[PDB]
Amino acid sequence: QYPVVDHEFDAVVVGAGGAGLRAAFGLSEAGFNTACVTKLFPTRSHTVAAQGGINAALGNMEDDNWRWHFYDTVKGSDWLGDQDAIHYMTEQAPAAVIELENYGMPFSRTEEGKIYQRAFGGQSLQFGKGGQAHRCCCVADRTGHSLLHTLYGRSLRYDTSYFVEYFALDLLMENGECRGVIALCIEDGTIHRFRAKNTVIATGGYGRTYFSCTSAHTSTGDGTAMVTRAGLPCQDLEFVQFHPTGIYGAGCLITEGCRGEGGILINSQGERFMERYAPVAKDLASRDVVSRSMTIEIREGRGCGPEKDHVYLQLHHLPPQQLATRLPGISETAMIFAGVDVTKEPIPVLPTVHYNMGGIPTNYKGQVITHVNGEDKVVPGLYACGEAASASVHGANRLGANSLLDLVVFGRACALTIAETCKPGEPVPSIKPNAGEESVANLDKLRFADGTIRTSEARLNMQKTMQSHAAVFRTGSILQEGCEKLSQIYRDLAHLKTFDRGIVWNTDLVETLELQNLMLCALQTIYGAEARKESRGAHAREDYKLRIDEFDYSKPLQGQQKRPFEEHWRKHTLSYVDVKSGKVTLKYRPVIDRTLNEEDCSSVPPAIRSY
Amino acid sequence: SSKAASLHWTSERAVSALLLGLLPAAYLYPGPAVDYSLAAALTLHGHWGLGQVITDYVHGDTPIKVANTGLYVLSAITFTGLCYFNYYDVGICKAVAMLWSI
Amino acid sequence: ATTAKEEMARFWEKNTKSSRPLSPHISIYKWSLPMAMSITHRGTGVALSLGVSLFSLAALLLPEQFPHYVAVVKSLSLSPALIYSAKFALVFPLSYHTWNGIRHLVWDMGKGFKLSQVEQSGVVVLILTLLSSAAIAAM
Amino acid sequence: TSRIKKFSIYRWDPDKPGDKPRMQTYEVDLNKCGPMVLDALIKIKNELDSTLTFRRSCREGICGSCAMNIAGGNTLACTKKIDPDLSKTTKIYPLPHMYVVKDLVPDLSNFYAQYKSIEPYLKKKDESKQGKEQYLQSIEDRQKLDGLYECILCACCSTSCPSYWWNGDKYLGPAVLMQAYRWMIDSRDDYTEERLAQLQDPFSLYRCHTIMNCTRTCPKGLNPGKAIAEIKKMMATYKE
Ligand SMILES: *Cc1cc2c(cc1C)nc1c(=O)[nH]c(=O)nc-1n2C[C@H](O)[C@H](O)[C@H](O)COP(=O)(O)OP(=O)(O)OC[C@H]1O[C@@H](n2cnc3c(N)ncnc32)[C@H](O)[C@@H]1O
Ligand SMILES: CCCCCCCCCCCO[C@@H]1O[C@H](CO)[C@@H](O[C@H]2O[C@H](CO)[C@@H](O)[C@H](O)[C@H]2O)[C@H](O)[C@H]1O
Ligand SMILES: O=C([O-])CC(=O)C(=O)O
Ligand code: SF4
Ligand code: F3S
Ligand code: FES
Ligand SMILES: [K+]
Ligand SMILES: [K+]
Repeated sequence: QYPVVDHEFDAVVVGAGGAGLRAAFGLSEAGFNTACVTKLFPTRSHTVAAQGGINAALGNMEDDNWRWHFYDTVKGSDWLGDQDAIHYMTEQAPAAVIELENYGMPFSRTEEGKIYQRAFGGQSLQFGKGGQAHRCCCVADRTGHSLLHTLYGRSLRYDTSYFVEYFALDLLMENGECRGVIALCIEDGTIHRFRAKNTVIATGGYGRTYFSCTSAHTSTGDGTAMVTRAGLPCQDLEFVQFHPTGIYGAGCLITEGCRGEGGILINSQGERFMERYAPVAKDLASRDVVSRSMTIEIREGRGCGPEKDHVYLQLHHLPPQQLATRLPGISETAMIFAGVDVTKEPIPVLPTVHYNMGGIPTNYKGQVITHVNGEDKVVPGLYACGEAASASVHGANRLGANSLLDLVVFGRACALTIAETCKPGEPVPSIKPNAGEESVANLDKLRFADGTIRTSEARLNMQKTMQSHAAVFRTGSILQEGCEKLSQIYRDLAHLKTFDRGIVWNTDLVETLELQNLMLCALQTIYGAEARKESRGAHAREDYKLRIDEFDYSKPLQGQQKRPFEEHWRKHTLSYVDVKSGKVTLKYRPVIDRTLNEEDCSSVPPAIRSY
Repeated sequence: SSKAASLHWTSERAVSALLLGLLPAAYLYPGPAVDYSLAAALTLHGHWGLGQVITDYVHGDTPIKVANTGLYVLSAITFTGLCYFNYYDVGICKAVAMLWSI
Repeated sequence: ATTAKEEMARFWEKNTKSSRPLSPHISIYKWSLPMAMSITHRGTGVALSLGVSLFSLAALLLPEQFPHYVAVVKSLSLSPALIYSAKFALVFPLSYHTWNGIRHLVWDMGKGFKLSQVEQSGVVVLILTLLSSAAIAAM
Repeated sequence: TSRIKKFSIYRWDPDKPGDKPRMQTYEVDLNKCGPMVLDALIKIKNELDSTLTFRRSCREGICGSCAMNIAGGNTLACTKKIDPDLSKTTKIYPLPHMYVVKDLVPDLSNFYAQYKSIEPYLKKKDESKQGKEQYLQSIEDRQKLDGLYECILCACCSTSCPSYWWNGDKYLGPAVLMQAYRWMIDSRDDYTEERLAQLQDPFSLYRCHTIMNCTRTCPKGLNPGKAIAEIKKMMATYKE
């Protein structure tokens, strides 16, 4: 009933955001016959909406050191970051940004002609001792727009084979190795199997598990769901980042660059309250701390607007020429989506779901790992990078301007690792003649679903549940009710209802597939949350307010009994789902503390984390 | 030339500007010089102009060739008749004045 | 792995043999004054050329010369308001086309491309066309 | 208690043999809907007719996905306010003079292939230093890119231009030409003369007759008409 088209490549890259594009043409540049499968035309990917910039220790504004950036990130991750990946990411950052400028990325410029860099949240000089860093490289407040358009422009020079508006359905697994992906061609309704020696998953995040997010409608955790359906673990999915300043109402992002250029958060009584919550960093503290502070002001009665449900981001004290040069994008967006003239009046903002710290666990080389009897084991032929991956360079809380960096550093890493491990033209592995049939069986079932709960109605129930139960602050009983409700919704997917019985551009069907995907991500996110009985980074349990490491690092370690692995929480969550039932199983794996080179870059031991 | 398209674009603007200068010339110095310049400028500007309309709206190798061939005939006959009028009759400037004395 | 030329070829190959419709354009698109004035510039240009070409044919083919036809027209003692209306009708397209032609030549120098200026210059063109036509037809 | 707004939306199903394009009217309560047309489209799809098909992603006017013809003009549904005059029905059409894949989804791959054809990426004569050091560019030369690099490739402009309607096979259209100019005046780029040489034919550039529908329609407030006129000036003044 469905005609299947078979393809053979050296490498298939799923996703064409910043990470997938960089991975894909890096592979072609390395001589690999490479397919890139994307459900969007590449420049529509959520990366296009990125704003404030990309970190790299170029030293264009003051003397810098990539090791300071390493330190910032490790402290930002709240010691759930793998420090070997962070070493790799922050040491590669200057070269990676320079690679982008040399591609033609139209960076804003200094008087010396070099890439202009701005301050951003949680970044410092001298390993936390030397004051505010200025290492966020940017194209005004449109950095992601230019990054993606530059990467897409660059990709056109190579023989990469693009499969645009193809929806990836599942991985093709055999004996623990990935053999490729199966996908739906949205333009003509045909099923396509992409056989390849190496598959790279760069499918972005899943902010749309919630009711309010900065994410595109297309951030539905598709590659994450595919890993889950492959019987593989996802990692740290409970760590969801609330960006401090999504615009009130529409939820659009207002860059942290506003605060990096001088903007301040004020409440209903005019107080710049971050001076009280984070006396040093103020409005440039880490996002988990700012988002938590904003939330406390609102629920403690100092919220702004007629409903007392948001706070103000004030920019008008800043010279209007600086606003026009540094923040044009949010200047137009604030007028469109809030009728606000930023040179006269503040922007209404509240913490908004923005970014997924968790994802597909990889090593620092991009290789997806599983974890069996206390040992990380690379999943052969499978890679992940970008927001869909958990490398984990962000651990429990990402620094602003570190994601776009992650994208191009680890996208390239995936290409480099395949190139140092495989040769082009090596025999593409066979797949059984009916590989992927179950993906088609599922798609067909949705296409003709005639139950009692339409897709929009289940999706809204998921989003409201996540919003009310897995928010900035959490507690056990509310998380448990969120778990119960979400498992109920998952069972109710049996009563799903579609109407479009076509196959060509059936977005009714495609969005029901996305709902299946979101649901698998949401189920792991909230059950992970309920079981993590500690507070770390963006995961704040008001019933477990302390960070629980293997030592109490607030006191001298001299004479301390190390806590057993099972009795502390400085460990990654690993989550599995029995897709048939929706049952979530959890396991844990240690955080990597070693760097790539101890003499070049010290491992940073866990410490009290304050801004 | 390898720059045939931009040179043609430039020639069009130049002839448009030339024709524009001939209108004061016809009012202020009517005579054989202006009469024949108008004959030349009016034919060339209209020919290039009608050529742009053909390029926009006629498609297919044969209909394109047919339209352009008929345009050459139309332009060649138009220039011939305007020179004819200028030589054997009162000429463009005088004819306009005579028309306007009605 | 496909060049731009191959992509364009496949587009036309795919779509012309498809059952896909062409979305509407001229029947549904909203008009503006610059758009109306742009095509009137083309329509007056073409009409002026056809008028010049018909005049040129008449010089080659008619058995009488121009002073005879002027004398004939005067012999009909047409009304002054009807003479004025024919003069105005004759000079209006030349007038429109000339002024808007000047506007085009300013654009070719790179000036007046702000949309608000495109509107200003169009309205300026219309009032000059009107004034010059009324003034010329009164001569 | 409610404000019923009427939308009349173009429909065509390729999976119905012999289906003919038609308009379908939906009624939306503006009191229970966001302010933008995409908000109404999404509300209709979720609540009244999940077969209604359109492209969208960012809903803040940066990805360019949702370009369509709303009330006779090409715009982004996600930044185009809903007209609250309840006595007017808003008509919604696909981008004009495009092949319709389904409902409001047009085939943009010719548009993309034209963009690919101008090589929209930095080119230096000596690229052996690719990736060692940042290229220097003054604040003044970087300012020349403002108004150009912001394009989101939504194709609103090109599908509003009548010259692209009649000759979109060979005329690059305003979106692609303005990107060609974006690379011509990038001071880091060494291929200005070659980029101009590509447009030495009757169609690629010179089907533009300064209609200026493109600049009027651009959801980003850009001026592709002006950029085209600067190209034309460069075409006439460059040597070899
Ligand atoms: C939401 C957001 C995030 C953001 C930001 C502003 C906004 C509004 N600003 C940032 C910034 O200034 N600096 C920074 O470091 N980060 C910023 N972020 C976060 C960052 O933009 C994102 O995390 C990042 O861009 C994610 O990029 P990535 O390449 O990982 O993924 P994507 O751009 O979201 O694209 C996903 C691609 O995958 C394809 N896909 C998805 N599902 C499928 C299926 N089923 N089949 C095929 N392909 C699929 C999509 O097509 C897309 O191309
Ligand atoms: C020889 C005579 C040839 C030209 C005259 C022919 C008559 C012209 C008819 C076309 C005028 O059509 C009308 O143009 C105006 C001005 O551009 C448009 O108005 C436009 O600008 C105004 C003001 O900036 C905006 O408020 C409005 O939303 C916009 O559409 C209007 O929407 C259109 O309906
Ligand atoms: O998420 C980031 O890294 C940065 C971001 O959204 C912003 O521009 O504020
Ligand atoms: S110039 Fe404007 S209308 Fe044209 S594609 Fe770019 S953003 Fe869209
Ligand atoms: S509408 Fe078209 S004719 Fe030129 S000025 Fe714009 S590209
Ligand atoms: S959805 Fe991105 S431009 Fe409208
Ligand atoms: K992640
Ligand atoms: K240049």
